[PDB]
Amino acid sequence: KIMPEEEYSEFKELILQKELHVVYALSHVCGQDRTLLASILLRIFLHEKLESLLLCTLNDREISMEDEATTLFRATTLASTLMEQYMKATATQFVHHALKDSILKIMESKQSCELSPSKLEKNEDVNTNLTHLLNILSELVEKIFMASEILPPTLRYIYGCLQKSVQHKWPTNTTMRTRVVSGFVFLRLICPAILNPRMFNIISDSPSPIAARTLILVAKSVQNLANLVEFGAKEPYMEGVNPFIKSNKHRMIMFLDELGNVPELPTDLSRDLAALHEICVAHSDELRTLSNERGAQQHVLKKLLAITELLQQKQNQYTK
Amino acid sequence: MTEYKLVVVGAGGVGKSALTIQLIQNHFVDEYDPTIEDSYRKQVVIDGETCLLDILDTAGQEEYSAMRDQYMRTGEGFLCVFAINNTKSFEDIHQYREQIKRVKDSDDVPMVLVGNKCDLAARTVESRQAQDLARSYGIPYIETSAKTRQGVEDAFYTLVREIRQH
Ligand SMILES: Nc1nc2c(ncn2[C@@H]2O[C@H](COP(=O)(O)OP(=O)(O)O)[C@@H](O)[C@H]2O)c(=O)[nH]1
Ligand SMILES: [Mg+2]
Repeated sequence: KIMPEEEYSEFKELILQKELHVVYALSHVCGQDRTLLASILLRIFLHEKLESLLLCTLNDREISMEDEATTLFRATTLASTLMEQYMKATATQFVHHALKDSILKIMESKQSCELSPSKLEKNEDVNTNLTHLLNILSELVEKIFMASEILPPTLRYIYGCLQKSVQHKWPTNTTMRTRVVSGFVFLRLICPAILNPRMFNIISDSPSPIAARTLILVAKSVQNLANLVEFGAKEPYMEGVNPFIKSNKHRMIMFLDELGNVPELPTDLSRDLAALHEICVAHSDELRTLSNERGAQQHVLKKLLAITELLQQKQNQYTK
Repeated sequence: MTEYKLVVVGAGGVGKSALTIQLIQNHFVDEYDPTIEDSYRKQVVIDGETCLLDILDTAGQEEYSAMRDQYMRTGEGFLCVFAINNTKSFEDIHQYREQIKRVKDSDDVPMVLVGNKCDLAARTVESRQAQDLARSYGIPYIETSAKTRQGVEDAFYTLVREIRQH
């Protein structure tokens, strides 16, 4: 069906424009095509060795738009999706190295870590639960911090790009250098991978009830440490983990600053380009209205519509 | 004294935790503390009937969407939160409504649509169109601020009614 790869050259060139005007707009219209789009862009960009450009820039514009800082990347966007996909594609081995040992431990344990007095059973000894939890954590966090350098260079560079973006935006706010990184590597990678191990195929067994609940307590502990938050003013009953938090904060900061410090950047695509065009055609109308607005993209979005129309024509002539 | 198993759902950053903490602890704090899964209990009188609230505050980041099937099967009421300054948060309400209606396999399912952050000048979402979504779901719509204590007792307390009168 689809046209030879040559047919899309002008198209590809526009997509790959540094300003990413096309991609920005597509980030607006996709809606429920969001995964599919993300999926295609990444394949294209990776094929061009320009993933960094894609993700740094697109993450950069989302920081630009934010204004409010404790909401950044907290919702779903195309940017969040790209990152999720790029991280599955390139950071699975990192997740296995850092997490597998302790996840396996937790599965095959049979002792409870339950702290909430309401969930405790008859005769169940909260003192032991806490000791079991703190130990699991101690080990896990060791393995995490010691995979600081196993994370591939390009992802780290992208985390670097994140640090420089919130720098420019919030130069005086001295928290965001690490938080912006925490949100991807913990909230959107490690903590899920602990919660749901099947995520990165660590184990494919449904946890026992307790293992299920342990992974949750653990991830809560790790996300709190990741955020630098001591328990007590939220859930009451997690006070007993604050020593773990208090003794690991400095290491969590180091880990989150270091992780981004890399400022040196380290087949036929007609299938992918065809499909991206298909999405442009589909959101053809929403694309017009975005090129009715001024600013420096308008130029480019109008060239887009041209090519979108033009390509659809060429495909009809191909049609039988 | 029965006890209702409320579940607070919606997109990341919409104020699900701020709502729960305004309810449970009766103060506010702007901060960065994304949730994985927190649980709270609070005994309260509504209508003159003293009951106990069992509130599950959730993570609304995509990579936690496997968690929901669980929290939905066991939950009795669903507080579906969006941010009145964020239209994306608003469209994400559809995901939730439609899974809740499979796992429970009912179009009637106690639920309240919440328009939080109403204290802010930058509405991208008009009561009207929220009013309507809610009216079309056959559920109440309640605007809130966790910042100001506004609409909060209202929002939890309505969802309790939804379960009783269900
Ligand atoms: N202005 C305002 N900010 C709020 C309100 N509720 C929450 N926030 C802020 O929005 C962010 C997200 O709150 P949070 O409860 O953690 O979001 P969650 O992911 O839905 O739990 C924080 O910066 C909160 O202070 C509200 O009613 N008004
Ligand atoms: Mg929360």
